[PDB]
Amino acid sequence: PRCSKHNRLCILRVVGKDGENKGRQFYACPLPREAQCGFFEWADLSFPFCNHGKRSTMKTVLIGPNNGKNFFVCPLGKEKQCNFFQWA
Ligand SMILES: [Zn+2]
Ligand SMILES: [Zn+2]
Repeated sequence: PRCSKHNRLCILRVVGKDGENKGRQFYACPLPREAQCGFFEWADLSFPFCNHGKRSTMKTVLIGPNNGKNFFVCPLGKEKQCNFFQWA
């Protein structure tokens, strides 16, 4: 997706704050903090559900052929993560 003011591909940011949505990913304007439009669109509205019944979180590969691809995992923290995995 792209913001509306600028027709530019959004970045995927993570809500780094406190509340019932810390860690939830959202598409936002890709420009520097200045000139950045106020675009904001929750990214996980179409993500798969992990085995807990919760919206999965998207990760990227950080060297081989499948470098750069996206996948989905349980969003709860290694200690309590379920075993859900799915390629995007
Ligand atoms: Zn923008
Ligand atoms: Zn889970």
